[PDB]
Amino acid sequence: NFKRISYAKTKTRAEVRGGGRKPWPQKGTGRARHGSIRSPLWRGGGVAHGPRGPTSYYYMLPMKVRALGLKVALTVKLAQDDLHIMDSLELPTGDPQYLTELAHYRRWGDSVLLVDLTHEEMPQSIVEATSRLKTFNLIPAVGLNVHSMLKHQTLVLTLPTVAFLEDKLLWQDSRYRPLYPFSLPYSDFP
Amino acid sequence: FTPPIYQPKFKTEKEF
Amino acid sequence: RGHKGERQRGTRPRLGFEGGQTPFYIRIPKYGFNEGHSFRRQYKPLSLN
Amino acid sequence: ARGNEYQPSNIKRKNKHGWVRRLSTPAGVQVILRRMLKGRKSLSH
Amino acid sequence: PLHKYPVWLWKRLQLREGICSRLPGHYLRSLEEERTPTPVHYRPHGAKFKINPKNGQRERVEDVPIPIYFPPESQRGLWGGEGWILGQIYANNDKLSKRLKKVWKPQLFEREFYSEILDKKFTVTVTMRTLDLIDEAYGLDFYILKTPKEDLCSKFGMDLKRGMLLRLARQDPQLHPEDPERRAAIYDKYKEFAIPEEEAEWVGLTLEEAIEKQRLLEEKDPVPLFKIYVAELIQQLQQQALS
Amino acid sequence: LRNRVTDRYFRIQEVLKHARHFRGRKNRCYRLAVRTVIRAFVKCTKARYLKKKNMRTLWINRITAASQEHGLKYPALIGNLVKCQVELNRK
Amino acid sequence: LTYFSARKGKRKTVKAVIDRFLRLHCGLWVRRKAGYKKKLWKKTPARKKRLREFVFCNKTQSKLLDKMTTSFWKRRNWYVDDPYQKYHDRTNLKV
Amino acid sequence: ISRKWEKKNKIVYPPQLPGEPRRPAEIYHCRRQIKYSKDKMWYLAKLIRGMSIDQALAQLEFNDKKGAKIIKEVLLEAQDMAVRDHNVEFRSNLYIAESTSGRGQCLKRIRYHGRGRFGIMEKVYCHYFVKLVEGPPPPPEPPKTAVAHAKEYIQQLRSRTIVHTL
Amino acid sequence: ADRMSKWTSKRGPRSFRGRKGRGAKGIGFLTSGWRFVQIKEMVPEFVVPDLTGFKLKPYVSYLAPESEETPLTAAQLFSEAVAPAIEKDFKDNLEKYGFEPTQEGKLFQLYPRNFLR
Amino acid sequence: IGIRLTLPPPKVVDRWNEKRAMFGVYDNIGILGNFEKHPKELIRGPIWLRGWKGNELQRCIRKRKMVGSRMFADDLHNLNKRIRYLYKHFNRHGKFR
Amino acid sequence: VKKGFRAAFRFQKELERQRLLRCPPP
RNA sequence: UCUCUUACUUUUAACCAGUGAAAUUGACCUGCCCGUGAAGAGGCGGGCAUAACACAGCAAGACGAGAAGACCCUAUGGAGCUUUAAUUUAUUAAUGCAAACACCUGCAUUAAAAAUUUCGGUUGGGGCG
RNA sequence: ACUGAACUCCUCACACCCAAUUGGACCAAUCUAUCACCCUAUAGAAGAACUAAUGUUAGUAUAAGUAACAUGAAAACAUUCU
RNA sequence: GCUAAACCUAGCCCCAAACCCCACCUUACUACCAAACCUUAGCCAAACCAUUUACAUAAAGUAUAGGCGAUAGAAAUUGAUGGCGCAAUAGAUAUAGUACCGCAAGGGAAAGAUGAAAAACAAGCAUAAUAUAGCAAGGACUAACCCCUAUACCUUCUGCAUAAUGAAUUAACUAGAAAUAACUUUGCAAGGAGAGCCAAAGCUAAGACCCCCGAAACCAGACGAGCUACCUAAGAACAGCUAAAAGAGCACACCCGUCUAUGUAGCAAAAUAGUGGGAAGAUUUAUAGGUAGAGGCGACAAACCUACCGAGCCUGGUGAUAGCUGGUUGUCCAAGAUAGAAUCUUAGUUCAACUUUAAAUUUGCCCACAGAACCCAAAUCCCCUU
Ligand SMILES: Nc1nc2c(ncn2[C@@H]2O[C@H](COP(=O)(O)OP(=O)(O)OP(=O)(O)O)[C@@H](O)[C@H]2O)c(=O)[nH]1
Ligand SMILES: [Mg+2]
Ligand SMILES: [Mg+2]
Ligand SMILES: [Mg+2]
Ligand SMILES: [Mg+2]
Ligand SMILES: [Mg+2]
Ligand SMILES: [Mg+2]
Ligand SMILES: [Mg+2]
Ligand SMILES: [Mg+2]
Ligand SMILES: [Mg+2]
Ligand SMILES: [Mg+2]
Ligand SMILES: [Mg+2]
Ligand SMILES: [Mg+2]
Ligand SMILES: [Mg+2]
Ligand SMILES: [Mg+2]
Ligand SMILES: [Mg+2]
Ligand SMILES: [Mg+2]
Ligand SMILES: [Mg+2]
Ligand SMILES: [Mg+2]
Ligand SMILES: [Mg+2]
Ligand SMILES: [Mg+2]
Ligand SMILES: [Mg+2]
Ligand SMILES: [Mg+2]
Ligand SMILES: [Mg+2]
Ligand SMILES: [Mg+2]
Ligand SMILES: [Mg+2]
Ligand SMILES: [Mg+2]
Ligand SMILES: [Mg+2]
Ligand SMILES: [Mg+2]
Ligand SMILES: [Mg+2]
Ligand SMILES: [Mg+2]
Ligand SMILES: [Mg+2]
Ligand SMILES: [Mg+2]
Ligand SMILES: [Mg+2]
Ligand SMILES: [Mg+2]
Repeated sequence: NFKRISYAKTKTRAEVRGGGRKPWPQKGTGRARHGSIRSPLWRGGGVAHGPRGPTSYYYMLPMKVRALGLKVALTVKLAQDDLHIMDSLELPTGDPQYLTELAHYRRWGDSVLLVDLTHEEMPQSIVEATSRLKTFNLIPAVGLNVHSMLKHQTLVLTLPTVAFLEDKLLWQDSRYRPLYPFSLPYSDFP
Repeated sequence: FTPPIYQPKFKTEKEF
Repeated sequence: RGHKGERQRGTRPRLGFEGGQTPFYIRIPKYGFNEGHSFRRQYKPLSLN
Repeated sequence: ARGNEYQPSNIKRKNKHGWVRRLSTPAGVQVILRRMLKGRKSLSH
Repeated sequence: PLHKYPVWLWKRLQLREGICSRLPGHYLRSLEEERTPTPVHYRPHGAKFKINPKNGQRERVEDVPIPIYFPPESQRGLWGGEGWILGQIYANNDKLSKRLKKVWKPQLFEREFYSEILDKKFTVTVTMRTLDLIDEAYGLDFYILKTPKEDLCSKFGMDLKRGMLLRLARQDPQLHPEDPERRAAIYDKYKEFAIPEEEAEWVGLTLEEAIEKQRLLEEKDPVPLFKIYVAELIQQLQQQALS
Repeated sequence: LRNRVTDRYFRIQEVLKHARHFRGRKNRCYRLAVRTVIRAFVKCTKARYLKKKNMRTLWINRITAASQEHGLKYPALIGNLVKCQVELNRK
Repeated sequence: LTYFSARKGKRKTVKAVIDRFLRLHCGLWVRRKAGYKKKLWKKTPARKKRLREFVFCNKTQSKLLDKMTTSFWKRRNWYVDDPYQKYHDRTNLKV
Repeated sequence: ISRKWEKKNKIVYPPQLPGEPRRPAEIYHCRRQIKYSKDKMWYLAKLIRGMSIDQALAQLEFNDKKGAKIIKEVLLEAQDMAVRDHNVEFRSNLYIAESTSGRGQCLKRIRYHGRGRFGIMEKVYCHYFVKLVEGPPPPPEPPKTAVAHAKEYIQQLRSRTIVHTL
Repeated sequence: ADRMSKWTSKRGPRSFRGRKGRGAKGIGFLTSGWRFVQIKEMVPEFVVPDLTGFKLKPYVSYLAPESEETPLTAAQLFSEAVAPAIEKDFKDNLEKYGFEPTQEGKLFQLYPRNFLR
Repeated sequence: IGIRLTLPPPKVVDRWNEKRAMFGVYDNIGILGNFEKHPKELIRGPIWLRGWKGNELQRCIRKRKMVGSRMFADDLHNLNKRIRYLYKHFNRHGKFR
Repeated sequence: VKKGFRAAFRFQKELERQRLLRCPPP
């Protein structure tokens, strides 16, 4: 939701074209009283309560809550036997058929989320293999998220990724109140 | 007095 | 929304209005309770505890 | 008795609502500008 | 949709595009730069900070100029930055009374001024403030040459400034002919205001006048292609003969 | 028209099916059918009391008929059966 | 009051309330008694003493003032020598 | 719009077994967009319902209503197509099983009234439908006699049951 | 009341109908008494050539070979008309080669054009 | 008769197109990247409501403040009218006070 | 046209039911 | 005109043929008497009456149809007008004082002319509150 | 004596009769996420539900086949007559 | 089985990025003759109205302003790859600023749907009019009716079948937008929060909460004197008779419109027939021009100014405002009805009272004695037990 920006909009009776004059006098005509041909009651009139402008749904959960959610996702995958730890993502070949057959043989789910430490060091073989696959998605460690972890049936982590995630998520536990945004220099925070 | 109101003509000069 | 009246019409008076009687928050005399509040110095307490 | 308030005469028509008269004053120039902005086929009468 | 640029930058963009782009740099800078005119109809605050008595705190204070309306007649005269104040007043100077539209107009006098640089006497509708400024500047020529565009606030004044500056830049012998000593004395007296003639030409010109000047400067009847092709063919034949 | 109702046909039919046996436009026009259908259901609900009330009245009338055929009156028959401890009901 | 200011979209404070009432952080509102400066020559000493006192406000009056003032006025203020520092908190209060 | 009446002539039945009664022929004909009120056409349709083709033609030939000529033309066309295409042996061996008038597509016009007010004239058009069935016209439903009607009464009396009991 | 129909000389009163024309170019002027004086020089004179012996025809045989369109340019015309003389005289005052400093003095001035078609 | 007489054309949704597959990635860019980038910076949309939320009146005020100078003439007139009307509604109408 | 599928499916089912009732299969 | 109305002609009218509106309309399977009732009922209670439909007249009822009728009252609703209603003199016309050496400008005073806004509440029909 | 309620009993079952207002449990349809794959599920959203505004638009009724409208005559359809 | 029903794409919405031959100012679209710049106002809020009233983040709704009241409101300082959009009553008004309407400004529509190839089930009616009696149904019944029961709905009301309002009917469209403080659910916890802010268990995040139509009006800027009021220029008409030189008489044309009848959605948004006044004059009238709305013009009738002038019309402010009227759309259950005070206030609102929800702990009601006034009845209050 927080990224969502609904672009739906409707023209109110004020923004509808025309509708300035009174359609007919108050009395004597025998018709219903009206003040403009663009009021919501009229055909072609404005919308009384419609979507108004591009609306944002942005809201931020506490970073502790978000880290806790990441931890809970990891625990859920481990407990449900969908989490697999790898030494490295290096493949014998970059052929997607090899990766699909490997997953099927190891009884991984129809969808696999492979994670590597950094975008730059990701092996070329696995990069090529996953570039041509729809249900096998390869992401850097920083890109791990609850939504993708849930969408993909199985989650594959390398040992460096495990260490990195452990460090980052545990750091949220046993940290002070933020005196100022953590992007700013701190005594012990890289 | 209230003036009479004329409807648009197309409504009556429609044709097959 | 009730039945008729300003409350149903959505046009009941402003907050603090008492139907024309001199409002409570205006019939009390002004006193310097908060005069210069933005210039009074504030010091966070730090107990020896 | 009423209804026939329009007694057509091209001289009056052009001298009252013509292009020359509309351009004669700044207000009429704005009338023509409004018609052009709206896209009226007939800018002046 | 949204315009790429704010509407208030459209004038600057139009300056940066077209003949305005070809206009000389110094004139463009003079137009772009804007300095607040000297206060005339209001007393400026002494300093940037003040101790307001209500709470005894140091508060920033800004000088907000009173909007002045300058009728076209002013452009034909020299009003010392003075003009019409179109504002409102409270009857009997109490805010609980009625509010009334009020126009304050300067007292205009017809006076004759002699310009030493131009060696001409001008009859000008003038204000007492303008007379005081002239007295302070020690002459009409000094007043014109010292007062900037904003403080002068007069098309006629700026035209006089341009005339004097062009006279100084050219050292025109037309200033008191057959009196070179007197001409040199006047030029020496007003020496400090001398500027290059290429710049003095554009002093005080409105944007439209500068555009017209540039268009007249750069308008040239197109050269017939006969001459161009003849020159090209002669050059090519010369190259072939050499080679 | 982000959200429009698409079931209005079935919403109308749910009521009209109950009015299909009415007279006049009440069986076709929903504006009229709904009012009569509501009245029909209210009458159906309130009629469960009148059914019981009329059944006892019918039974009492028939019992009176028979007791008069035997020369007795319904009050006498009922009271004396009660006193004999014959707890037969009117039905 | 203004539930949404036109320039910031924030809720505004009725400064007439600030000019008249003191809010203790506990939630109590203090006020002066109306007429404590009026025609004292015709008021008995007991009446004058009653009028010269600082008085708390009703629950509904306190709610009204809280609505009419924003959260800035409902903060902890550690002034130097506030005479109401002790009164800013309640003690031994049961329900 | 609907044009099922025209299609109704295109239904082909399977061949009949020799030991089966001869299926009477049926011809559906119609004329669309007749400049005539369907209400006025209905009277002529009802008039000729259930009559033989010849009797209907005779009745319509001497009727002053405008729709009479149109209905006569439609009936003549129906007879012609019945003989030519629907294998009807005798022209006169046909009777009008069904004849109805349907509303056509109409046009709206303005009728000017006295004080700048107006009404909406409708240039009314109507359709006309006929089904011609081969064979003599069915006999008119004879009026129920006292004997049969008292028979019905006695049957109703006998149908009585002891209501609201065992 | 008709705003859309084109305004012609058939619409206004007698004065309007007389005054407005149909685009026909004027031939002369009007003197006192509404007498029209027609100037002979104002009448376009059709310079019709003698077509006798002309071999060209309104159409061209389809047997003619196809060619590539090469619109004439100022450079091409200069090369084909002036360049030979310029070269022959240079190997051995531009009015000699054809250039005229000013169109004034010519019956057919190129700019502003003062001839029909 | 407000009911369609034919089934609408089948709607096939590819749940594994790149957008859906990679949706949400880098939502934890902050906590997993030393907080160099705030997650709201991943928001792509109107400049005046990137990483910000509010009711219609606040949204209109922010739009006028941030891109008011760049708005078209009639759009800006409509925005000013909408701001005026929303002010009146939210400050003078409603059930509560 | 109204976006949606459930109302259309229900109406198709009702049409099928009515068609079967009018012309039940042998 | 009437006592006192009659005769005839045309139009209208009614029937046949063509064309073909409008106000109106909650649904109507649309009765009478008495009583009842948001106080004058086709619809309720007790009686009476009672096959079904067309066509032409009538205007007693449907508190009949037509303009959120006429009249009266209310609204912290308008608007026009008059004023010794309140607030002003922004504007003009006069003067006075400044400024300049009559005109112009600034400030005052007096008028004319206008401008904005309001016209509390509870009681009282033959008053003078 | 009997008749006589939705009172009470009896067999079974029970949240299943107050205006304004207030609390709560569910839910039609739409889109989005993920399921499902002869119509759906868990959630997130919102232009999210019409027997009523002399409501707006469109269709067709009622009044009503009514009010109202129209073509001088004969004829060889040349023509003549009133 | 007719009228009809449906459909999917024409396009549109919000963002991002990016800055976009000839003729024609005279009567426009006609070939060719001696001069701009100048405060917005008002509605509206203040419950009237008169001063006044809004047009990145944080500081902060703070300092300040203010019939010190409605409300208004800084600065120092901080640093900043598309659609949980519409899909022909929707989305632009748009197939189009066209048709059409108005003198003009200006207002302003509607609708189309086959195929790969065309070189192939609403209403309303009809089938099929109708049977004593009755809000049209329910209980039923062998049986449609017959029998018994049953005073349409909505809204406004103390109370409506009410002979109080709205509704012919079908389809579509059509009306609850949000802070403060609370409550629930998480996270973390003397700290919470992704700077600012809060904190004496707080803090962060989410969930949840506030309608639609309608005035007469006011102000700004345009457009209107082809009608009409008056005027300017230059024209025209006035038979016949009588009297003679006429604001004369009778009476045509012409102008007007006294009375009667018809008509009253009409022939007509002011007419027809008869009758009647003037009809050589202050007459009638064709043409062009002029006076324009806090204005014009007026033989003052508050007359006329393009059919509706005690102040025109159009557009805009404007979704004006309305304590007033009307409307306010799924199912089901539950609690649920009036002590008063103040008010330019009695058609309204604030408080109280009543009512609802959640929470805390502890007495609540009924009530035995005893007890509650002298002046000059019923009962009530208080009240252990129960
Ligand atoms: N958000 C948004 N993105 C747009 C819009 N128009 C185009 N784009 C994006 O522009 C990007 C490039 O469009 P392409 O057509 O692929 O390339 P292009 O023509 O070079 O693009 P432009 O330079 O934007 O014209 C795509 O990612 C589009 O989604 C728009 O209106 N909004
Ligand atoms: Mg508008
Ligand atoms: Mg629209
Ligand atoms: Mg209501
Ligand atoms: Mg005329
Ligand atoms: Mg007419
Ligand atoms: Mg007839
Ligand atoms: Mg009675
Ligand atoms: Mg009759
Ligand atoms: Mg009745
Ligand atoms: Mg009324
Ligand atoms: Mg019993
Ligand atoms: Mg019970
Ligand atoms: Mg809705
Ligand atoms: Mg509906
Ligand atoms: Mg309706
Ligand atoms: Mg009919
Ligand atoms: Mg009739
Ligand atoms: Mg008739
Ligand atoms: Mg007000
Ligand atoms: Mg459309
Ligand atoms: Mg049907
Ligand atoms: Mg009624
Ligand atoms: Mg009423
Ligand atoms: Mg009605
Ligand atoms: Mg005139
Ligand atoms: Mg005469
Ligand atoms: Mg005379
Ligand atoms: Mg006159
Ligand atoms: Mg008078
Ligand atoms: Mg009068
Ligand atoms: Mg008028
Ligand atoms: Mg309103
Ligand atoms: Mg209950
Ligand atoms: Mg008062």
